[PDB]
Amino acid sequence: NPNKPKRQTNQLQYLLRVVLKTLWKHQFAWPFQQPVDAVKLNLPDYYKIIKTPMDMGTIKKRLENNYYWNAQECIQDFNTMFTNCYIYNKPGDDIVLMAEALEKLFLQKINELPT
Amino acid sequence: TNQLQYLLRVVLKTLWKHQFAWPFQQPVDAVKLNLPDYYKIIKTPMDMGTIKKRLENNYYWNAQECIQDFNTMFTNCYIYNKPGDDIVLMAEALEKLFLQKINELPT
Amino acid sequence: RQTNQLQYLLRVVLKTLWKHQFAWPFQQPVDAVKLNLPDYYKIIKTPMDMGTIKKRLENNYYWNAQECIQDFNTMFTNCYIYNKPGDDIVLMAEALEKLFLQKINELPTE
Ligand SMILES: Cc1cc(F)cc(C)c1Oc1ccc(C(C)(C)O)cc1-c1cn(C)c(=O)cc1NCC(=O)NC1CC1
Ligand SMILES: Cc1cc(F)cc(C)c1Oc1ccc(C(C)(C)O)cc1-c1cn(C)c(=O)cc1NCC(=O)NC1CC1
Ligand SMILES: Cc1cc(F)cc(C)c1Oc1ccc(C(C)(C)O)cc1-c1cn(C)c(=O)cc1NCC(=O)NC1CC1
Repeated sequence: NPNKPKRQTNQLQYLLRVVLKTLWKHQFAWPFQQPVDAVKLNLPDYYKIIKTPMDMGTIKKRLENNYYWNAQECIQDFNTMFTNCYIYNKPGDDIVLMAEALEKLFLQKINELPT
Repeated sequence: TNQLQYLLRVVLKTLWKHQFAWPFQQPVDAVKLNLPDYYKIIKTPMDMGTIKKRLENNYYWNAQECIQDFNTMFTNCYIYNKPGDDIVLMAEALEKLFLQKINELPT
Repeated sequence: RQTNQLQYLLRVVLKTLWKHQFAWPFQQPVDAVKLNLPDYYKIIKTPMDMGTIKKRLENNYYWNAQECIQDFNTMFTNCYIYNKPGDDIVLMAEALEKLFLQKINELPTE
């Protein structure tokens, strides 16, 4: 059989080196690279309305510091980042269209994930 | 479950969160605490801050190397301090818990 | 993800080279602002140092051990590209590279 097996690439590595690295470069990334700072924008309600916060900053730390059990867990944190943003903001805001753009892209990049 | 993941996410998270963790979350600062002989007596100092950093930054060859570091932390404390001491009773509690958690180590 | 090979590069190879007398110029980027080298970041299109390599091993950057080896090579060749041969600094890299090549020969498989 001259057909050799398709290359075995790790999923979480791909998440760091490919998925995250793409989202991070993108022009709309900056509001998601650190946590939402609810002091410095006047919003003392943020932390009551958002159960469990999330950002690419934290996802990056986690990929770099052996946090994630499996690639499923890392994806959860991405979804949670977006869904946090859609809840706490009023649809058709600017933050929401930026998040919708990063999500469209996210789902492209996830679809080409290895196995 | 890779054993080193279990040590980071379960063993250390449990211990780090405990009442008595704080004296163990960073190196014993012999200068601040004004203990000149500490580094002479304790040849291999150790603490949860350093073990955490090691788990996060791929230092350990395997789980047993990481378990020895926890044991070093506890015994270092039993060597340097006198029994009965507050610091010792705390380390004793953490050891008890550390051992319960190590009994559910996957293989 | 972290193969026993990458483990060897962190614990044995990098640790050995970091401790050597000649390491210090390769422990962080060449600060070309400080040294008044405007041509450096123009002649060296892919800078490397052991600082960056240490970071990358600690933070699961590498696809595999061989990508890390590539970084070490680039570090040494960057040095040989920018600097006149015979300079103090080149002889230092050569010393470290000789030592690298020794340690890399005992690299385990899988
Ligand atoms: C406030 C704001 C004005 C803009 F023009 C564009 C953005 C993205 C804005 O949102 C942020 C700007 C800065 C920051 C910092 C860097 C401080 O964390 C965060 C946000 C912001 C980010 N995320 C993820 C959100 O879900 C919501 C955010 N702010 C919404 C906000 O404060 N809205 C107030 C007008 C009502
Ligand atoms: C000094 C002390 C007084 C107390 F009332 C309780 C504790 C735990 C104490 O121990 C420590 C307090 C702070 C620190 C800091 C955080 C600065 O590194 C360390 C210790 C301490 C911790 N561990 C693990 C030790 O083995 C020994 C420590 N020092 C005890 C000490 O100085 N003992 C001599 C004064 C008798
Ligand atoms: C300039 C110099 C003089 C010496 F006596 C020894 C060394 C290693 C020297 O090189 C460096 C000294 C410091 C630094 C710092 C730490 C600031 O980034 C870098 C270098 C240096 C390092 N590496 C890896 C190089 O390839 C080249 C470096 N300097 C080249 C240099 O500045 N040459 C000047 C004559 C042009």
